[PDB]
Amino acid sequence: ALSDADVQKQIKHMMAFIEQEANEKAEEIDAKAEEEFNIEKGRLVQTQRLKIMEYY
Amino acid sequence: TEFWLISAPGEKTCQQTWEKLHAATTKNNNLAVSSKFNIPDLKVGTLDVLVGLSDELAKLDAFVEGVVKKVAQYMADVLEDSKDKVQENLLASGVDLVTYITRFQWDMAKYPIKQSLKNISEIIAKGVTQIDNDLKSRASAYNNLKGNLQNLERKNAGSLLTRSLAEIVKKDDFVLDSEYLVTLLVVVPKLNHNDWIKQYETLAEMVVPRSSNVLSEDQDSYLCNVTLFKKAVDDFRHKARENKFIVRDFQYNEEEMRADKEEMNRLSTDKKKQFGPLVRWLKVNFSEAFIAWIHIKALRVFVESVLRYGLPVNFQAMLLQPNKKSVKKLREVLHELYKHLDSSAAQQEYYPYVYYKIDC
Amino acid sequence: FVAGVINRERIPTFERMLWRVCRGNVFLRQAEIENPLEDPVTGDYVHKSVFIIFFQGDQLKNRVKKICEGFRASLYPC
Repeated sequence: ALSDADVQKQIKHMMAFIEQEANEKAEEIDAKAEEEFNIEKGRLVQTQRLKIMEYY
Repeated sequence: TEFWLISAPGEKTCQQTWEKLHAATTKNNNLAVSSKFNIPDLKVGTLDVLVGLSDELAKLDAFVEGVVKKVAQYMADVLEDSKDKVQENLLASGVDLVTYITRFQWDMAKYPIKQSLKNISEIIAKGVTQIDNDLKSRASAYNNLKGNLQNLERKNAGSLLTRSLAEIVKKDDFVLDSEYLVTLLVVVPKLNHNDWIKQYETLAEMVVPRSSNVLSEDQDSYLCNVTLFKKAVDDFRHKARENKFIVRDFQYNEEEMRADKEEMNRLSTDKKKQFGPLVRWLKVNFSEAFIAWIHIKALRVFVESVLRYGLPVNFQAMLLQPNKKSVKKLREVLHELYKHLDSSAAQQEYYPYVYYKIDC
Repeated sequence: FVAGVINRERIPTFERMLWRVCRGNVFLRQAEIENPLEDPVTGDYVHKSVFIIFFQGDQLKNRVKKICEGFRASLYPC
């Protein structure tokens, strides 16, 4: 149902979806990375501060 | 009242006017009424989520369409601000449906634009779901009230042969506090009224002569009371039946008649009191149902436009108010205008553009 | 998707059905078989021609699966 120009159009469209998906996934990955940053930092520092306080 | 909702690929800015202002090319040569469709700019992820959303929205659309039409019928049954021959619909956004749709706006108050579509859809779905349950329950309770009230009206309906005597019999109609006597009420057809008056005195042994009088009359018979010795009642009612007179199974009872009168007065007042809040409840539910309905259609437009044309999501969506007998011309025009984009992807629903109907 | 065994009975409509599900998001693979093999269901030899689409989206891949199952196409390539 497509001419070569339209096949190319369809492919460009797919590529666009590929790019949009990757862009969204990466943004999600960085946001979660920052949440995990703060969560793990807390876990670790609190855990050892506690150990220190107990020894104190 | 049907409106057409369409969307073009929007490659060029002329599409804003080609769908409205281009008298050379526009609808019925610029004779159909068109207006701008306000759409939020929402986030899309991959194409499969869009596919899911399309399916979900089609299902949500059908659900809400059914709900909003059902509640419209409920109000039609109520007969307040909407009838089947006039006032075909209720106001939406505080304006008439024609006004609402013509100047339709996106309700960002309910569907924040910073959210993903998945969440927007879920939010709408929840709203219309709650509205549906709230009004279904309310309507059922109201219908049950209407039912009981009609049941009481029917109970207190009919002729003296069957009609309740609550509004007929007075204390002064019965011989009360007698050791031997009871007062019975017998219905004698009017044609034999004098025969009853002449005959009742001799229907049974030990009856009180000349005691007969008339409590009520209707178009077929008279209801007369007779005082008689308790033990002759069997002979009285037997022989009365033999002479084609019908005795009612009734004795004076103040408490039952009062209870019936107040229960009817209470149920009628309750009907009025619920009516008051009924119309406000249902009208608000309608308003919101219609707003959500069109919101759903707008989302169906968004999803299909993006799914077919890709991103960026810049499409030219327009509403038409079709003119009588011009459907064919509009379809021919739209086809020639947009057929080159699909040639075969899009009878019953497939057109070379985004297309939905609004059924009003 | 795959260069399978099809008589090109419904491929003219297979493609359109794909366009109907999504706007041709992925190109189809085309092939033609010279002196095609005898189709097992047919029990005789018919020319075979294949035009099958591959999709990256899961909802649509599943949709295509259903179409391929419904349509006269050969699909089970690994």
